[PDB]
Amino acid sequence: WGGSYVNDFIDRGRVKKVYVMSEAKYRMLPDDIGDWYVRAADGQMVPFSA
Amino acid sequence: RAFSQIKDAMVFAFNLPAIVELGTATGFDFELIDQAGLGHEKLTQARNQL
Repeated sequence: WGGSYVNDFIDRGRVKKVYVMSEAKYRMLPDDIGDWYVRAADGQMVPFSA
Repeated sequence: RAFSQIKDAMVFAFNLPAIVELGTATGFDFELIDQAGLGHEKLTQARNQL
């Protein structure tokens, strides 16, 4: 939901940026914040609404 | 000369110019630009052409 720039790839000999972020369609209304879950230490995937 | 007649080792000798830090020989200094894409190699082919 807020992008993040990992680090720097290289395009055609011109160092340029690299960002990880959600595809638009999975960040447009509050109800989407229900798609993301998050590996806990027990491997069990848990979701924010929790 | 005396340094010619030396194994695989170009050994020159030469007298520095009047104003060490300043514009040398009447010669020229040219720089060929990659002005786009073309990698190292393209430019090497590029250079060796001219």
